[PDB]
Amino acid sequence: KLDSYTHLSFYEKRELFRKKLREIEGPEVTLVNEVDDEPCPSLDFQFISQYRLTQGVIPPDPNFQSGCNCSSLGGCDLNNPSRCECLDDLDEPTHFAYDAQGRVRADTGAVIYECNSFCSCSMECPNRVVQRGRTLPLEIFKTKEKGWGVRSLRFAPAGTFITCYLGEVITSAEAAKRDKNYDDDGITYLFDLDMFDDASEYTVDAQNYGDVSRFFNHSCSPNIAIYSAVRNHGFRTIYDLAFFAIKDIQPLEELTFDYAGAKDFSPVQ
Ligand code: NI
Ligand SMILES: [Zn+2]
Ligand SMILES: [Zn+2]
Ligand SMILES: [Zn+2]
Repeated sequence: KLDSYTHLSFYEKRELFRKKLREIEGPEVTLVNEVDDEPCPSLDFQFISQYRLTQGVIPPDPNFQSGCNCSSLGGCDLNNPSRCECLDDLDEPTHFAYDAQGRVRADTGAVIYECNSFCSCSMECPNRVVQRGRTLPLEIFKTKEKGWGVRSLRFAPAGTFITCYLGEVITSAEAAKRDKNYDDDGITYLFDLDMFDDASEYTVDAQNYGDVSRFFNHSCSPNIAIYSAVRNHGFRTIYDLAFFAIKDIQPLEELTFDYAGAKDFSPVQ
């Protein structure tokens, strides 16, 4: 029932969005809508691959960073939990967060300690998973009752890294400033970085800048979860919000999460 002008307008809008997706560095990200005629999600945002820092936010200074030098040939060898200085932040059931497959071991907690730029291993170092980024091709799609969601295009074994939640790092102050501007917003892309001290009170906002993950929906029985990955072991005022599959993800299955912090990880209770 759309007239020629509208039909063409929707067509061009959906193509601009797919162009925006083709420009993302990494596996393919597609756009589909089998539910209605909505061209695509709003185009008023920019995809980024790094946190965008704002006014007032004092980022963790990289200068005071510890760099493990236990890089023999390959990475850092996952059999030497007692050799890395990236792991010195805790010694109990010692071990690297990942196995050989690059998946996140089930004995790994809510905190992952990856190697820094101050370490001596190559980018293929098994403890540089998150840093290597997305490997799974994804698809943004129109759900029937919820807005747009994201589903995997390939099967993803439990423990597989998916992507990080990127955005603008704002202070909990301005966060509230924006909270006073959120009008009839069906979704408020806010993510608090309070895994540790609550003094920093920093929050990630993906409203104008973000990654594909800004499209992920919430759910009660999620298949992905946030893993606080850190490189600057000394200053966790800002760290990476990493999504890892918690269970096997079938191809075309929608990806959903529900942040619970370290209050769903370490406890069987
Ligand atoms: Ni089409
Ligand atoms: Zn190491
Ligand atoms: Zn290291
Ligand atoms: Zn390393």
